[PDB]
Amino acid sequence: TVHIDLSALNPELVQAVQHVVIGPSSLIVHFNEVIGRGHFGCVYHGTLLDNDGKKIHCAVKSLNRITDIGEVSQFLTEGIIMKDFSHPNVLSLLGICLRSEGSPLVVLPYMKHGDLRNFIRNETHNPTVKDLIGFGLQVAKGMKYLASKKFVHRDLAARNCMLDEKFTVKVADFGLARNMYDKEAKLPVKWMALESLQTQKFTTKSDVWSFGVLLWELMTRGAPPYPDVNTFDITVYLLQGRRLLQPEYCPDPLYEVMLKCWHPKAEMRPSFSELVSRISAIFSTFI
Amino acid sequence: IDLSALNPELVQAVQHVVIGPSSLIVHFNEVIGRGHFGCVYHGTLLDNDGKKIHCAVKSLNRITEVSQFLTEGIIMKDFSHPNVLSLLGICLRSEGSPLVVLPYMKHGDLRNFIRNETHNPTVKDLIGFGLQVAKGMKYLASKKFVHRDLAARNCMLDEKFTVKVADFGLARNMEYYSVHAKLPVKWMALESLQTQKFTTKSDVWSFGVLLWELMTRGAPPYPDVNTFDITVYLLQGRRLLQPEYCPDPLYEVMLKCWHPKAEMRPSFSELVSRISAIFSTFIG
Ligand SMILES: COc1cc2nccc(Oc3c(F)cc(NC(=O)c4cnccc4OC)cc3F)c2cc1OCCO
Ligand SMILES: COc1cc2nccc(Oc3c(F)cc(NC(=O)c4cnccc4OC)cc3F)c2cc1OCCO
Repeated sequence: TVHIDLSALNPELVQAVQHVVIGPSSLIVHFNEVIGRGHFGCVYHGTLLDNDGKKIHCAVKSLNRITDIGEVSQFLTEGIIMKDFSHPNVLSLLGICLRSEGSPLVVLPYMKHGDLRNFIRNETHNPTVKDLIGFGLQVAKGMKYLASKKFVHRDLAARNCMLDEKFTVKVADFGLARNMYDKEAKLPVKWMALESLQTQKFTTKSDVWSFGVLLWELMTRGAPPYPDVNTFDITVYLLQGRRLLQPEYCPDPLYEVMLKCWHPKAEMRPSFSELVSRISAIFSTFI
Repeated sequence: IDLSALNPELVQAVQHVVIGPSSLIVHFNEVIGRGHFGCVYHGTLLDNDGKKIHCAVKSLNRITEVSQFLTEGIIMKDFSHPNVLSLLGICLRSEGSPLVVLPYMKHGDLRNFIRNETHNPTVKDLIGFGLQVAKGMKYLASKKFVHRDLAARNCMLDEKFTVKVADFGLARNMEYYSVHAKLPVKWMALESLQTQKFTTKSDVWSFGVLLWELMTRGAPPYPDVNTFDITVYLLQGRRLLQPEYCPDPLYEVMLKCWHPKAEMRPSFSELVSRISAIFSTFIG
């Protein structure tokens, strides 16, 4: 494991990071109880207790990329901004838990019904199209909040959208932004915009493109984007002006919005504020 | 790679499939298909009886995951049908990739065989080769095995000119995060092109194309249609045209396979019955 000398941090930084830190004594991880595994890593069940209060059911995950002392300080400063994020459609972290055993941990509020993609894909779950459009709105409202804070997600998808106990879609981040700037690599090319594939420039406009793909997933009940196209022919596909086709049970107004998101020029794409109003309309009209 | 790293109940349960390195000679000098079908070499499998067996060995260099591979080994090993290429065993080692071993199929793949201009099989032979595949897929279908990549290229011929349905196991590759192979889009079913979901009914669609390959002596499907515009083409209702030497009854079976509604497509048991009648109405 990675033995980090946690006493090497700047006292001023440490004192400015007191609200975001946890302290291993306050946080209980369940290494036996694995809730999921994927590209980023394993996620575990957790038990935090705030202000010597009741047990808070949370999800814990490690960041193995963080090795040296510098990479810790990097993430702590980022965590300050992440903690300040307060929105009903954004899954903000509770805090970071440093330890001398291995790499740092990040604690987030536990999400009962899990990720958005597996939810709609699940056979037992059978939500109507009314709900599927509703999920898209929450992401947009969620992304609108982040957009106002000048946040660039760089990996917006159904998989990175989580349902709580009240089936509330919250935008989650797995730190793709970090990995890119560290190692410069496996990137989500199908969710990436035409700029991102070539230039690797990421903005709100690239997230709008990614949001377009997210809407496609919802309407197809979590189908893999570009399912009749190779992963390494996506650049050519988009260069030739071909986009995703209209799903079977997808309103024309909603698909029209998807096409706006998938505009070759970046500035021509709509803002997240606009997507809230449009999808709100489509949510109301639909039977 | 450590061959006994994870759960040690597998190795006990998967004794039959696993084969010892001592009882397997790999002729690395003799290479099959001139390296067009990956790293496939000749081999000699020492049976516990005594006498040796001519086999073909392939190195699978797409593995770190390992659990999922051996799981399929149990399923593959416990297959046995005249028109299905059986898996002899997998040879694990302390170092190197896993080696899959199969019985040597003399005349190679079916696609190149019918295309081979030197060979001149009659239409009855071609319908004969098509029927064998249906009987092979009937067996696999009955044991709930979705082939996914069913095509002439994935069918093999022995010295008795017996068609065997072979699996290369590349269908388990189809990724979220990629770093800068081909999907069989022209063999894929309509719903498979939209969902990437494969069933026995999706294999029926692919089988329809396989028949079309046979009847055209291994022509390229949809030769004047783009890879990208292949889904729309099928949604428009367009299908492969009737080959020159394709009988009308056999072409109906092809169209029957390419029904947009998947449930409406015929089973492999149903297809065998149809083609048996067609095969028996030919002189030879
Ligand atoms: C059981 O359902 C699930 C419920 C879940 N509930 C809450 C959280 C989950 O996973 C996450 C996680 F552990 C970490 C992070 N964030 C980061 O790592 C991160 C890294 N760097 C910078 C900033 C970062 O964010 C602050 C995001 C997650 F969403 C869940 C996963 C589930 O499983 C999904 C698959 O089954
Ligand atoms: C000389 O003739 C030939 C004779 C041949 N005899 C036997 C096998 C051949 O090719 C195959 C091969 F090497 C590997 C596999 N199986 C797998 O890879 C696999 C991988 N993962 C999981 C499961 C898997 O299956 C169990 C299947 C094949 F059919 C032959 C090819 C020839 O040439 C073809 C061109 O003519």
